[PDB]
Amino acid sequence: METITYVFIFACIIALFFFAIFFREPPRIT
Amino acid sequence: AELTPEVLTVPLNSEGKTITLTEKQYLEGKRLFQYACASCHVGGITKTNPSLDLRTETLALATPPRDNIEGLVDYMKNPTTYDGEQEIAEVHPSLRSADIFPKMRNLTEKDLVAIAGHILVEPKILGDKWGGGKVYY
Amino acid sequence: NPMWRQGMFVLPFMARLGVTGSWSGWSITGETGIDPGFWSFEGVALAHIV
Amino acid sequence: IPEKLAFYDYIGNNPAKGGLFRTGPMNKGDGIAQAWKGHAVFRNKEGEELF
Amino acid sequence: ELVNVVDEKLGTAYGEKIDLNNTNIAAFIQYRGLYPTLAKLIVKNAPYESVEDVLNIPGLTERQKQILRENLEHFTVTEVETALVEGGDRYNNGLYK
Amino acid sequence: METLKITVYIVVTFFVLLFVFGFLSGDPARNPKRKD
Amino acid sequence: MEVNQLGLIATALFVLVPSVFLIILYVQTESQQ
Amino acid sequence: MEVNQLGLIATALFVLVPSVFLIILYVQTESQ
Amino acid sequence: ANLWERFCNWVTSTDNRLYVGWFGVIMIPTLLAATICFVIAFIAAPPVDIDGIREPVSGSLLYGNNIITGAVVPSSNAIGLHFYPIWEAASLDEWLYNGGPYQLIIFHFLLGASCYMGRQWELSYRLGMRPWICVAYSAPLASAFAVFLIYPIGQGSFSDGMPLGISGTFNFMIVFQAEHNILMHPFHQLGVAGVFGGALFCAMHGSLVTSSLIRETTETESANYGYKFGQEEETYNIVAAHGYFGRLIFQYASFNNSRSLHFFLAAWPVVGVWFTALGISTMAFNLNGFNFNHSVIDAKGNVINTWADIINRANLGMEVMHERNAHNFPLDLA
Amino acid sequence: QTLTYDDIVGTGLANKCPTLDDTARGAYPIDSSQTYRIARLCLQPTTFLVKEEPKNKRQEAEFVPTKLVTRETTSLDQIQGELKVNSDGSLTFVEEDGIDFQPVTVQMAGGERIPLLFTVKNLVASTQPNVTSITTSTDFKGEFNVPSYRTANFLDPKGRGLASGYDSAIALPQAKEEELARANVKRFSLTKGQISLNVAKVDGRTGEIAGTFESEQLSDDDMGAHEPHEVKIQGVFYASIEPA
Ligand SMILES: CCCCCCCCCCCCCCCCCC(=O)OC[C@H](CO[C@@H]1O[C@H](CO[C@H]2O[C@H](CO)[C@H](O)[C@H](O)[C@H]2O)[C@H](O)[C@H](O)[C@H]1O)OC(=O)CCCCCCCCCCCCCCCCC
Ligand code: CLA
Ligand code: CLA
Ligand SMILES: CC(C)=CCC/C(C)=C/CC/C(C)=C\CC/C(C)=C/CC/C(C)=C/CC/C(C)=C/CC/C(C)=C/CC/C(C)=C\CC/C(C)=C/CC1=CC(=O)C(C)=C(C)C1=O
Ligand code: HEC
Ligand SMILES: CC1=C(/C=C/C(C)=C/C=C/C(C)=C/C=C/C=C(C)/C=C/C=C(C)/C=C/C2=C(C)CCCC2(C)C)C(C)(C)CCC1
Ligand code: OEY
Ligand SMILES: [Cl-]
Ligand SMILES: [Cl-]
Repeated sequence: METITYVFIFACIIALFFFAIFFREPPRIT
Repeated sequence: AELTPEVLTVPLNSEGKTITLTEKQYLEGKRLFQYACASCHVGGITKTNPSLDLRTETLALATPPRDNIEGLVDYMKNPTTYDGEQEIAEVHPSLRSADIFPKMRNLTEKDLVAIAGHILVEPKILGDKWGGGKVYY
Repeated sequence: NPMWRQGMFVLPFMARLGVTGSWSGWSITGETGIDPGFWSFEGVALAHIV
Repeated sequence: IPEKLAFYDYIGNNPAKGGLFRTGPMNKGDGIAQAWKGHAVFRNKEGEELF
Repeated sequence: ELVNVVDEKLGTAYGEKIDLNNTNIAAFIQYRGLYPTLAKLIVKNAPYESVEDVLNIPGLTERQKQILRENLEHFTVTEVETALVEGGDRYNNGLYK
Repeated sequence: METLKITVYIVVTFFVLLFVFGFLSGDPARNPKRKD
Repeated sequence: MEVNQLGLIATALFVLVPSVFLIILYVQTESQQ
Repeated sequence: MEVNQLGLIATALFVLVPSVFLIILYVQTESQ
Repeated sequence: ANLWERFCNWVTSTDNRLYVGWFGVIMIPTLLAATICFVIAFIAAPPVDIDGIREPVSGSLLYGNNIITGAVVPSSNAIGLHFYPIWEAASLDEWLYNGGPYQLIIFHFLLGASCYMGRQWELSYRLGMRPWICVAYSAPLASAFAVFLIYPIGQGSFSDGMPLGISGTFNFMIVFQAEHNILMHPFHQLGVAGVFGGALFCAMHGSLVTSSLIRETTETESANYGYKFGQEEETYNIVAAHGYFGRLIFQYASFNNSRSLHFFLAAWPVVGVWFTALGISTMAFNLNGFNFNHSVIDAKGNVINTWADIINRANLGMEVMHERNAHNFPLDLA
Repeated sequence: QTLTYDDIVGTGLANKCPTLDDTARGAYPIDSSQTYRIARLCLQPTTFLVKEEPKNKRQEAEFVPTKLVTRETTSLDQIQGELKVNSDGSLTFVEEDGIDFQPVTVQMAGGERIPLLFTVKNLVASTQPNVTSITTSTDFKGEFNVPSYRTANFLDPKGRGLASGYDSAIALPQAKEEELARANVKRFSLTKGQISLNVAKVDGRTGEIAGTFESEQLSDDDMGAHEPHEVKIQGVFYASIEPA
């Protein structure tokens, strides 16, 4: 169960990476 | 504490005669010892055969006894194994082998005494550290 | 101690259609020192992840 | 010697012997004390007491 | 019923004298005339049934027999301990300074 | 193993040549200001 | 491994409670504009 | 009692996950 | 319109969400190879005989590690500096035992990281920027080359490059101290100065700008909404920041030129960390930190200890215990 | 004509024993009087088999095959010893010295690493009586010693050893030590193994011989920590004979 927990968290971070890059608030000029 | 004549006083020979070194001789021998000897004998150990050290009690049990100026000066001329059984001038620096050990070439007779004096004095100053190894660094 | 005593649920569906051995050299028939190639239990699992 | 006083003279009740993530009661570590075993005296082959 | 044989060996004469059957070769430096030559020989020809067997080492010169007699009281023999003699450990037991 | 080795030599060579010929292809000129 | 059993529940809550709080505030923010 | 200690995490998530779902939908409703 | 030209335009296009570029063509496959092998090895690699003494060290989660103790273990000392690709092993089982994954991961990462630096130059050119961001990054990059390549080269073995794990990192830095006395090495001292100073100036600069933000908002809203992305006017008063910090110390020790100030921010930790990378890189050839062991003695010649000697007692404890079954002779010369 | 180091280095040939011409079907005769030594005995293993543990009572487990993971480090070589002529004409070989051990770890199916000290230490190997010639049907049989895989200075990962190291589990200071005696108290095993050497090729001019060997011995017990496995080693050998 510890192994599954560690990897689960690591997997959530990678998913978060995906959304923070491709699904970001797009910066808009002025 | 200081470098007093009683510490600078070491056995000359096995008879039991003594010689008192000067501070000069002591520092002369220390320097000469770093030049010709410390590469293997730093701190009174023997890096290439750690089973043999330069402690006074080890030298005392060498054959022939080496805890005195005469024995040590002799060893620097014609080194033997610890039991005296074979001459090892071919693998230990010595005046006998100064041709293959070039650092021994400019050693005079009084240099040998300064070196033997240093070896005998340093244990009186440093104690177990001399020949004790890293445990006592 | 066969698979069905250990609560294996998907292991037998792989076995059913031909996947019998592991990259670590065992097969569920008990035969040791087997080389299943890619389509071991491991590679079947890998391929579903990919 | 009352056991209670002997139990104070034991490093397992020293508060400076724990760990941040070693959780729970002290009893979960060395256990539940049951009895003082007695005061141990060491001697060598010459009968000197040793500490 | 699980003992450390080396600790058990320290409770024997091995803990107090040079064991001619077990002790590393560097111990023969504690007494004069013994190292390296006689020590080389005692070790190579171990093991001994009694201390006095070392006098029957072939090739010994009368001077050598004299040093061994001088030092018999510093030797013992106990049973060979596999753990102290395997691995060439009687010639180098991993201890330097 | 020998098949793995060939495959990697091939894959690596391919990428290294893309790299070499990509920069040989007039890289100085791909900027937003002055092209030559 | 002989591992602290409550580590699991502790980890899950540690992740879940703070995360859920942020999502609640994000979604009700988007529903305003 | 020698209970199933995975019961605690099952019960906890049984409650938290769907409750959170509801709370999230409700709060974003009240904010429009 | 030609096929190669359309490929070249897509590689160098400033319109991809992530820039590729020619450096990208090499970076992407190598960083993916290194990343994927890393992830699998960290979770599932069996134990590795790092020191070549048939004493395998378990590094992965499924072999009884946690996030803090786990690592991809360096390859075997039996291999030394020899190249050990998969196809040189009789099997993956042999390659795993001897630590093949480490080599694969480090060589691909160092390649891909090197191209990462190149990519930073490249996009800077396509966008009409000045070019030297990549120079800033050479400092971290240099640091990674030192612990994964240069130190192994000088010491003769990848078994002595830095493990890829949290506790393995600490192992590496303890053993370094024992063998090189890095703390007493000036280039490491300049690294600390570059890192401490960098964190200090980071905090300083962030607190000075933050202190001098111009009121653009109400109490009930983040001040951050007082800046709109791409506005042309500056968002703080630098003369006010200068006036406060100049008085905090004295006028002429404060910057009023924002270009000088931002260049100073860049140079201090970059240079400090170059030096610390150089520290690892030169200690790789055993030019070690200052040695003042027994430098102080008295009129008789007793040793009078200093803090250097205490440090040496600690270094000694590290020395005699590290890799406790791997030394058969009295000097640990590499 | 022979090879030099620089021809061999890095090929793996260094781990291979010398071979005899497939033409070498001769005989090497034994002067009951004159004496003989073996100047080089070389043993190259090719196959490593481990006995399984069959859980039940009457199944007797198989010898299963294993993958070597320690590479081309397996061969014994430069072995030498007396070769004696006995009263009844049997020959006995007495090992004296040589590189007569190699640590090996093979891997079983499922991932278990099995280490062993492949050795012929202290080998004594005899033939049938009334030999009078070594031929392509001579068989040597004998037994040897298998010391502990680690020697007495070896420290386990918590610093515990036999001739060195801690005598307890210092990280569990107030734990009950009875559970841990097997792991705290190291033991130096010393077992015997058996070997068959089958001569199949014989150069009557040069005194070289070669053939096949099968050896049985125990694996590593980790200084008492766990029970050993039985191992069977098959390979090929090469020896050279000289009048002493
Ligand atoms: C983010 C967006 C980016 C883009 C996305 C890209 C998506 C693609 C993602 C790739 C995902 C990669 C997944 C990891 C692959 C590693 C699998 C492996 O290594 O698995 C490989 C398997 C594993 O092999 C087995 O591996 C085992 C390893 O055991 C180990 O593993 C066991 C199982 O866990 C136990 O742990 C055991 O104890 C332990 O020792 C044994 O050694 C077996 O004998 C051995 O066969 O091998 C096989 O048969 C494989 C076939 C090899 C046969 C030989 C032919 C050579 C073929 C060359 C390969 C070509 C590669 C493709 C490139 C082509 C380009 C055009
Ligand atoms: C001052 C507060 C306080 C103190 C001193 C204690 C002390 C104690 N309690 Mg009690 N307890 C408290 C509050 C406190 N409790 C509260 C508020 C609760 C309700 C949750 C409880 C519930 C409780 C139970 C249910 C039990 C105890 C028990 C115990 C004992 C064991 C403690 C232990 O294992 O520590 C463990 C401590 C730690 C592991 C340290 C955790 C701190 C973390 C690491 C900080 C988090 C860092 C954070 C994420 C950083 C991010 C910051 C950054 C991002 C900005 C001890 C006597 C136990 C006992 O033996 O009783 C019989 C027991 O079973 N306590
Ligand atoms: C207060 C105490 C203190 C302080 C402040 C430092 C500070 C430092 N030490 Mg010293 N150290 C100390 C005590 C201290 N140390 C002690 C007590 C010892 C002996 C035990 C040492 C032993 C020691 C050693 C042995 C080493 C250091 C090193 C360093 C540096 C580490 C940071 C670095 O290298 O950045 C450099 C930057 C990097 C390494 C980053 C490279 C990043 C790459 C390029 C990219 C990574 C990508 C990543 C994998 C993926 C991210 C993507 C994301 C999506 C996940 C720094 C100057 C190291 C050094 O000088 O390195 C050269 C080093 O090797 N120290
Ligand atoms: C018995 C008897 C009676 C005895 C007699 C004893 C007696 C009585 C004594 C009494 C003494 C007495 C009465 C008092 C007088 C004593 C006195 C004058 C002593 C001096 C005291 C002293 C120790 C002071 C400490 C000095 C000190 C530590 C300062 C050093 C400053 C320093 C090194 C700072 C680094 C600055 C740096 C390099 C750059 C700036 C940092 C940085 C980049 C910031 C970012 C930044 C900067 C900007 O600038 C702006 C703009 C912006 C935007 C911005 O981002
Ligand atoms: C390494 C190259 C050495 C240098 C340089 C010097 N000595 Fe040495 N010494 C060395 C060894 C290997 C040995 C052991 C020789 C043996 O097999 O017995 C020695 C021994 C000595 C001794 C005898 C110590 C004893 O306990 O009996 C002495 C007194 C000695 N060496 C002195 C000495 C001096 C004065 C040196 C410089 C001139 C010197 N040695 C250099 C190795 C090396
Ligand atoms: C609770 C419960 C239940 C339910 C459950 C469920 C419903 C589950 C699900 C789950 C699931 C559903 C799972 C999933 C998982 C998944 C995964 C795990 C995935 C992964 C993937 C990945 C990792 C990928 C990656 C990648 C990418 C992304 C791209 C490129 C390629 C690659 C491959 C790399 C029931 C009713 C039974 C009852 C009891 C209780
Ligand atoms: O420091 Mn100590 O030195 Ca460089 O090797 Mn010799 O021992 Mn070992 O392998 Mn890693 O570690
Ligand atoms: Cl270590
Ligand atoms: Cl060594």
